[PDB]
Amino acid sequence: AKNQFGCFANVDVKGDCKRHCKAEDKEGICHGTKCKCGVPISYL
Repeated sequence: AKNQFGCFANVDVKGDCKRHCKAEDKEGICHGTKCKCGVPISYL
């Protein structure tokens, strides 16, 4: 998913963005009709 990352109206309604951001080893978070990656999931 890359046109809206499954996100709409700031919510995971139509799908998740976590599959796009997990490939960056990051959290995924729905901002509007798009997504932003949050922090990296990995920590020591």
